[PDB]
Amino acid sequence: MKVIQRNCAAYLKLRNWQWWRLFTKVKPLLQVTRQEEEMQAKDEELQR
Amino acid sequence: FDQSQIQEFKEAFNMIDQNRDGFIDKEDLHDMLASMGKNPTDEYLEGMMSEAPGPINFTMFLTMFGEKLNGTDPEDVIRNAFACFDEEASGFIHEDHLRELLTTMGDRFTDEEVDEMYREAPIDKKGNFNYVEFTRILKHGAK
Amino acid sequence: FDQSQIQEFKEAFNMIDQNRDGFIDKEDLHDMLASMGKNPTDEYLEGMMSEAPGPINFTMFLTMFGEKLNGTDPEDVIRNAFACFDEEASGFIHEDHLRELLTTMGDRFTDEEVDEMYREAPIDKKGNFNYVEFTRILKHGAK
Amino acid sequence: FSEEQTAEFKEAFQLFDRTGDGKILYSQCGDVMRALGQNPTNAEVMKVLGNPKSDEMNLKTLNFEQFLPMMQTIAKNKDQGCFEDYVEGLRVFDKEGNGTVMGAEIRHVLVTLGEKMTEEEVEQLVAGHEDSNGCINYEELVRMVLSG
Repeated sequence: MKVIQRNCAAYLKLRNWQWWRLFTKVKPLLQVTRQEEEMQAKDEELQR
Repeated sequence: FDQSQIQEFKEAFNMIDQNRDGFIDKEDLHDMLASMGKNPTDEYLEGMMSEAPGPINFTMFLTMFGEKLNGTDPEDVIRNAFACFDEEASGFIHEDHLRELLTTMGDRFTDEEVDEMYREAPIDKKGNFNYVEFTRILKHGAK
Repeated sequence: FDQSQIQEFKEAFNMIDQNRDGFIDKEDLHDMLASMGKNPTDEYLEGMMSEAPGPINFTMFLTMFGEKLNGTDPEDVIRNAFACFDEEASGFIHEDHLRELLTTMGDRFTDEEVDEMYREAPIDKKGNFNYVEFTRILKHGAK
Repeated sequence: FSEEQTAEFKEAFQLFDRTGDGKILYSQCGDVMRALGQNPTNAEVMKVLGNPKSDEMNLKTLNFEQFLPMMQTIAKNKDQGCFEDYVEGLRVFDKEGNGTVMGAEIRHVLVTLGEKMTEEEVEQLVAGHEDSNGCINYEELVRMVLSG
C-alpha cells in the first residue's frame, strides 16, 4: 500500500503540471520499441 | 534513471526538436501543437521555458523530468502490489473500499484524493474499480 | 492522420535521412537510388524538393503526404465494400463487369479509368479480376 | 524490560495506529499483544486493563508509555497452556481415537465454549486442513498454532 501510495501521490503532484498533457500527446506516436515488444509478446501469446 | 524512460524521452525530444539543434524553442512546441490543434499561447511557452535555465536542452529536460519523476514505480510492481491487495485477483476492487482504506492506510489521507480519483477513474456504477488498464494509464498506457 | 501511417512514414524517413539531421537533401535520395540502381537526375531531385519550402523536413513531407493522401481508406474497408459487392465472396469479379458498372456507378466515369485499370491489374484471360491481393497492392502490399 | 526489543515494539505499536501518534484502541492493543507472542485470555487482559467495560474498550485507546507496564504484567504469566495439554485433550475429545478429530464438533465446541469467538475465526483457523473424512489431524494444526 505504501508503494502504491507513493506512486499515486507522485501522480497527484504530476497530474496537473502543464508539461504533462504536452509530452503525453506525443508518446503514442513513436512506438518502435512498443512495436517490437508487442511483436514478441504476441509471439509468446500465440505459442501459448 | 531508467533505460526505457531515458530512451523514450530523448526519442520524443529529437522528434519534437524540429531544428535538431538540441535546443527546444517556441517554434518546436508551437508548430507541434498547431499541427495538433489550437496554437499554445506564448505565455504558456514562456512558463514552460521558465524551469530550464534557457532554451530547453537535452540534459535540461532530462534532469527536470527526473527530479519531477524519480520516485515513482512502473505499472508492473503497481499491479503486483495491487494483486495480493485483492483475493479475487481479477483487479476489480471497489472504489468506496479504496476510500474507506485510504483514509487511514499508513498515514491519514484526506477527501481531495478520493474525489479526484473517482472523478478521474473508470469506476463502475456501484463502486467497483478496475486497475488493469487504469494503472497503465497512470504509467501512460492510454492517457 | 493514422498512427500506423505516421509511424511508418517517419521510420522510412529516419532510415533515408542518412545525415539524421531531419533535413532531406539531394545526398540522401541520390545515394539511396544509386545503391538501388541508376542514380536519379538532379532535376528530378530538385522537382521533388520543389514541393517543400526547402530541404524536406519531417513535418514538411508529413503534411505533403497528408494533403496528397488524406481521404483514402485502408484495404480492410476496401475489401469489405468489395465483399457484399460479389455474391460468391471469393473476390473474383469480372473486369468487364467492372467496366459496365463504372460507367454509371454514382457519377459517370470515362474510358481512361477502365483502360488504366486493366493495363495495371492482374486480370485473367476472360475478364475475371481478383482484388484479394490487388487491393493490398493499392495499399502497397506488393507495389 | 529492556530497550533491546523496544525498537520493534515501537514500530509495531505505531504500525497499527489509526491516528498515527501512539494511541491505539484497547481491543487493538490487545490484538497487537497477542500478535507479539504474548497471547493471554481477554480475562486477564481486562484485569490488567483496569477492568473496563466493552464501551471503554472500544472508545479508549492507550499510549505507548503505559504499554510497557502492560506487557510487563503480561510477562508475569511467564507461561501458558502447554502443548501436551492440547494434544491429549484433543485426543480424548475425539469419539474413537482415530488419530484425528471431527471438524464440525471442533468448530462448535470452539465457538460455544469458554472464550467466545466468531465462526469465521475458527473457520479460517481450520481452513486448508479440511478432509473428506471431516477428521483433521489435531497434532499438525496444534503444533502449527503453538510454533506459529
